[PDB]
Amino acid sequence: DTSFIDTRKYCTDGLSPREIQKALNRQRAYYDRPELTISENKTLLSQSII
Amino acid sequence: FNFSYDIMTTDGVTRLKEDILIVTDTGNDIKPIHFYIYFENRNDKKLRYE
Amino acid sequence: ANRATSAFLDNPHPVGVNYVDEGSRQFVAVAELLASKLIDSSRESDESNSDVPFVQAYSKFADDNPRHLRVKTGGKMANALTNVIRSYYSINAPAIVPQVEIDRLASKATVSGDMYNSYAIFNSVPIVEVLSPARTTVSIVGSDRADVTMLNTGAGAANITFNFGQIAETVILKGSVPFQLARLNQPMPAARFTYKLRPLDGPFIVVLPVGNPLVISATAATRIQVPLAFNKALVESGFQTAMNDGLFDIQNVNYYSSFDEFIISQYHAQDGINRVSTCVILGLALQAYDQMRRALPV
Amino acid sequence: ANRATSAFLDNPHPVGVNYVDEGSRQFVAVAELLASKLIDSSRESDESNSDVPFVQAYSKFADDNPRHLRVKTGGKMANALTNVIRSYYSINAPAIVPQVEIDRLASKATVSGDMYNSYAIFNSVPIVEVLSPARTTVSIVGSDRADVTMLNTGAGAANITFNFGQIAETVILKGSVPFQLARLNQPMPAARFTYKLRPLDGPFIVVLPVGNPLVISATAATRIQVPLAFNKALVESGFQTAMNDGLFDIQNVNYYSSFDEFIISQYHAQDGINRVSTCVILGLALQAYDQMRRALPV
Amino acid sequence: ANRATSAFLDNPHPVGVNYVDEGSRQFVAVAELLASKLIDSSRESDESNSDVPFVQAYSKFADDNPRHLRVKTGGKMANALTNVIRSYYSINAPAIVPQVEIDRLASKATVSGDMYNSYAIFNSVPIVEVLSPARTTVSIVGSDRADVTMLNTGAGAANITFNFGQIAETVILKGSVPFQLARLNQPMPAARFTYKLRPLDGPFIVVLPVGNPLVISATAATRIQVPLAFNKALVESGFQTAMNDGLFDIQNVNYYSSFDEFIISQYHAQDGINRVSTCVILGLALQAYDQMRRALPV
Amino acid sequence: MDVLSKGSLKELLAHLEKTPLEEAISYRIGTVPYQNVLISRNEYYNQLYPDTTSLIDGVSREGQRNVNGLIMSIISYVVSGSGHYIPNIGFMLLRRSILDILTKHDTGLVTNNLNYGIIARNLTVSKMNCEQRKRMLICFKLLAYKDGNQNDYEIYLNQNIPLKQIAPNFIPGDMRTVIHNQDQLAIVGIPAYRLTQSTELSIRDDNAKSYKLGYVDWYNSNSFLRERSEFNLIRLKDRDTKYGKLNGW
Repeated sequence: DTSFIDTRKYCTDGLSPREIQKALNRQRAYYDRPELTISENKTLLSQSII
Repeated sequence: FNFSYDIMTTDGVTRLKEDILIVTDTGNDIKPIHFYIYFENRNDKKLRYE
Repeated sequence: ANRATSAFLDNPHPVGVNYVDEGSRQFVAVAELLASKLIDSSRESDESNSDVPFVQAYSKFADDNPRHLRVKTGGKMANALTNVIRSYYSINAPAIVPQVEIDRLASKATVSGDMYNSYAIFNSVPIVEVLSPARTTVSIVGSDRADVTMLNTGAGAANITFNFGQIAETVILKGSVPFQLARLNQPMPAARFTYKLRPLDGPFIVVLPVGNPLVISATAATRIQVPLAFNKALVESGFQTAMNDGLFDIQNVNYYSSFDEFIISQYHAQDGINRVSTCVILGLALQAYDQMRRALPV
Repeated sequence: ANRATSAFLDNPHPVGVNYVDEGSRQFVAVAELLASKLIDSSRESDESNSDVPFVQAYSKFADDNPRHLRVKTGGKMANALTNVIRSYYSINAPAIVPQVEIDRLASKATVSGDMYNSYAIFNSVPIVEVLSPARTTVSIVGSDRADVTMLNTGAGAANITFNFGQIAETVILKGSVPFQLARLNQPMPAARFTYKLRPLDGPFIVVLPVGNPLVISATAATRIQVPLAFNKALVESGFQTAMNDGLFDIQNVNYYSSFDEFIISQYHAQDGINRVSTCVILGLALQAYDQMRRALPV
Repeated sequence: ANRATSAFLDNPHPVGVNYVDEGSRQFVAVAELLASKLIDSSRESDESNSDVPFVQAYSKFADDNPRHLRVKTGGKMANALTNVIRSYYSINAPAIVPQVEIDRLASKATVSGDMYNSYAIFNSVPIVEVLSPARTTVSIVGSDRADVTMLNTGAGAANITFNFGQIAETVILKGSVPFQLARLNQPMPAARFTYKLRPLDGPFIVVLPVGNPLVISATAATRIQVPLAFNKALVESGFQTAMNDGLFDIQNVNYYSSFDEFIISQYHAQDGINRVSTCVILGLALQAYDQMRRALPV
Repeated sequence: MDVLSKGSLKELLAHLEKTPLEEAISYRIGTVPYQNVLISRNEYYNQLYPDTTSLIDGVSREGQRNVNGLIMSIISYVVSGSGHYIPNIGFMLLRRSILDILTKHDTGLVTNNLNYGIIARNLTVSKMNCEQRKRMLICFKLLAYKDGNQNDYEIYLNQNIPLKQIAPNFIPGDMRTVIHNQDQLAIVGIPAYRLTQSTELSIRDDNAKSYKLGYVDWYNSNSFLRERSEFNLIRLKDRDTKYGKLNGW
C-alpha cells in the first residue's frame, strides 16, 4: 500500500476484496445507508495478505 | 510537509496555487503547497476586499 | 431485641454527579468500543506476523503513532477515561477533564450512548434487618450467598423477622434442616427445606425451635437496566483493577468486594434510583478500563 | 499462641521443569489456536449441509483425515498436549514427548509464544497465619471468600494478628459487627464494618471483645502476568476436566479445588516467582485441553 | 524507647509544580541534546584548530552567531534553563519564563520528551527509624554508606528494630562482628557477617550483646525510571554547580549533599510518586546545565 | 578425538558399537585423581597457578580396580577423550564393544549395584558442561535399561533439576527414537568463532582446547574421511546408510 504505516503484503490471488467492496456499497445504496468508511474500507481491502 | 513559494515584487492577493485537501475512499490527503506572496500597500482598498 | 444487617449495605457513599450527560455517556461507549478493538487487533496481529493491525487500532485509540522508544500509555483517551472513573465513584473527586476534550473523543465512533436498552441480573443478597428477641443470637455472613446462623438458648420457640427490602425480585431460602416460614398474620405451613419469596410481599417470620442451631442460605436476583455492550465478566475484572490501581482511593468512601455489591448497596439507599443510573455508566467505563489495560499493561 | 492457616496454602508441590523453553511455549500457543478453530469449524459444519470445514480443521489438527467408523481423538497433537499437561503439574511426572514432535507441531500455525503481554486477576485469599492468644478460638473456612470465626472466652479483650502475605495487592475485610483493626504499633481507629488493606503494610491487629462471636469475611485480588489469549472461564473448566481424566494422578502431590487456588499456592512458595511462570503455561495448555476435548470427546 | 533516623530523610520540602507538562518536558530534553553537541563541538574545535564546529553549535543554542567583543552567555536558552531549574527545586520559587518562550525553544530540535524509557540505580540508604530500648545508645552516620553504632550497657541482651522503608529494593548489612538479625516475630538465626534483605519484608530485629560495640554498615540500591539520556555522573556535577551558583537558595528548603540523597528523600515523603517525576526532569535539566556551563564559562 | 566429534545420538551409539573397551582403558600410569596442585601458565602469570586434578581431564589417571572404576573410565572416555589405568581386566571383557558392556548381560559384568549419584559426584558433574552432562546421562540410561533400573533413573533425574531439563529422550531398545533425536552432543568441531593457538588456565580447559585444535588438523588430514568426495571408496559394510540399525534395536 501507499501508506507509510502499512508494511503488509497484499495478495492478488483469489476473489478481489475490491469486488466485495463494490458489491457491499451497492447493497448500502439500496438501503440508503452511508457508504463504507475509510476505516471499514481499509479493513476489507487488507483481508487478503501474504 | 514540502512547501514552495514565489515572492512577487508587485502587489496582489497572496494565495495558494492549489486547493488544500483531496479526499479519497482510502483516506484524506493534503495537496502540494505553493505560495504566491506579494508585497502589501495598506491603503489599496481593491486588494483588501479580494 | 437485636438487629443484624448485611455489612455491605451499611452507609453507601454518594456517587459523582458529573459526566452523566448525553455527550459524556457517548464518550464512555466510544471508549468501550475502541478498547475492544485494541484486544482483537492484538490477537489479529499475532496470527498475521505483522504489527500493523495493532498500530492502526492504537492510533485510533490514542491519537498518536506508536514509537519503539516511547511508552504506550494509551494517549489522551486513557487519561480521560481514568479521570471520569474517579469522578463517578465519589462526589468529592474533582472533575478534571474538560468538556471540549470529551466531545472530541466522542467523535471517533458513532455509538448511540443509550444505557437502558438491555438488562443484567445481580446476585447480591440484601438483608436490610433481622429482628431477633432476647436469648437468641443471629449472625449474617456473605454477600453473594448469605448464611444466617440463629441459635435459641431459651426454653420456648422464638420468632425471627426477616426484611429483604423492596428492590430484589426473588429470594430463595434454603435451610440446613427443615423450618417454618410465613408472612405477617399468616398461618405457619409444614416445615420444609426451600422457600421462594417475593421481597415486596412483606416481612417474614421464621419459627426457631430450641436445640441445634439453624442456618438459612439466601440467594437473590435483581434486574438492572444496562447497555447492550455490558459484560459482567469484564466489569468485575475492571473493578478489581481500578481498586488496585488506586482510582477509588479517596477520603470518606466505602469499599466493596465486587461491583455487584456496590450497585446493590447504592440501589437500596435513598434516592437510589438516580444513583444506579450513574453506577451503570461507571460499570461500562470499568469495562473499557479492563480491556484497555490488558492490551496495554503499565 | 495458637496458629491457624488456610488449607490450600499448605505445602505446594514442585512443578515440572520441562517444556518451558520458547519452542515449547510456541507449541502450547499453537494448540490453543488450533483448538479454537476446531470448535468454530464444528459449529459452522453443524449449521450447514457440508462437512468440509470440519474435515479441513481436523486434518490440520490431527494430521489425518477423519473416518466414519473411527473415533476422532485428535491424533498426535492430542497425545502431545495430554502428556505435556502431565509434566507441568509435578516434577515426578516423566517427560515423554520428544522435542522434535513439539517443534513440528509448533510449525502448524504462526503465533508468538509470549506469556507476559497481559495480566489476570485471581481471587484466592492468602491467609498465611492467624495468631491468637489463649482462651480464644479461631477457625478459617473458604478460599475464594475466607470466613474467620473468632470467640473470646477470656476475662479481657484479645489482640489477633492477621498475616495476608506480601503477594496479594488488595484485601477487603468485612465483619458481621463493627470491629477495630490497625497495623502493628499503631493507634486503633474507630469501629467500622469494612477495611481496605494492602498486605504489604504489615501484620494487622484485630481487637476482639468478649461479648459475641465476630466473623470476618476476606476477599483478595492478585495480579499475575498471563498471555493475552488467557480466558479464566476456559482454564477452570479445563482444570476440572484434567483432574477427572486422571492427568493429575501422580505420587506425592497436592490437589486443589480450582486453578485459582493452585496458582496462588505456588506463588507463595519460596521460589514462587519461578513457579508461576510454569503454572501460566499450564493454564494455557488447560485452556487448549478444554476446547479440544469438548469438540472431540473420548 | 529512643528513636534515631537518617538526617537526609527529614522533612523533604515540596518541589515545584510548574514546567512539568508535555511541552516543557520537550524543552528540557531539547536543551540536553543541544548542550551535549555544544560540549562536543568545543572539544573538536580545540584539536582541529578550526572554530566552525563550535560556531554552528553556538548558533543553534543561542540563536545568535558568536562575536569576538561580546560574551558567550548562551542566549535565551541559557537564561530559560537557569530559571526553570529554580522553579523545580521549590514550590515557592516564581515561574518567570512564559509558556510561549518554552514552546519556541522546544521547536529547535525534535526529541521525545519521554522520561520513563530507562532506569538508574541510586545508592542512598533509607534508614527511616531505628528503635532502641533504655540503656542502649544508637548513632547513625552517613547516607551513601550508613554506619549504625550500637552500645548496650544493660544487664541483658537488647533488641533493636530497623525500618528501611518499602521503596528500596535491596539492602545489604555488614557488621564489624557476626550478629543476629531476623524479621519481626520470627526465630533468630545463627550469627553471621552479612545479611541481604528486602526492605518490604518488614521491620527487622537485631540482637545486641552486652559489652562490646557493634557497628552495622548498610548499603542500598533503588531503581527509578529515567530517560535514556540520563547520566548520573553529569547530573551530580550539575547539582553541585547549581548549588554553588546559588539558584537553589530559597527560604524554607532543605539542602542535600548529592542528587542521590535529594531524590530518595522526595521518594520517601508523602505523595512521593508525584514528587519523583519532577525530580527526574530536574536531573535532566541539571545535566544540560553542567554541559553548557563547562563549554561556556561565565 | 573421534568420540568427541560425534554430534548426534545416532553417531555416538554407532561409534560405541564399533569401538572395543580397550580404547576406553589407558595403559599410562597417570596420577592420583583428586589433588591440589600448582601448574605453570607462563602466558598469563609468573607465579604457579593452583588447580585441582580430576577424572574428567584429558590426561590418564590411576583408577580403582573395581567395576566402579571401569564404568567411570568409560564415561571419562566419552566426555573427556581419555580413560584411566585399570590393568589386567582380561581378554574376554576388553574385546567387547563399549555398547555391549553398557547394554548387554552376556558380557559377564554385573553393574546393578552402581549408584548414579556417587558416580556423578566422583566424575565432578558440577564441572561438566552441557554437552558433557548429556553424554554422561546417555551412559546412565543404557546402564539402567540393562539392569531393569528404569524407575531408579527417573527418580535420580527428579532429584537433580538441571539434569532433568537436558536429559536426552530415547528408549534404549528402540531405534526409531535414536533417529528422531536432534540433541547436539559434539564437544569438538569446526569453530565458527576465532580459534587461536593460545593456552588456557585450567587443566580441563587447556586439555579441551588441545583436542579442538587437534580436530581441526585431523579434519584437514589425510586420515579424515570425506563422505562428499569419497563415498564410493568406503566399504559397503561400514558405508553410511539411512536404514542403519544397531543390533537388537
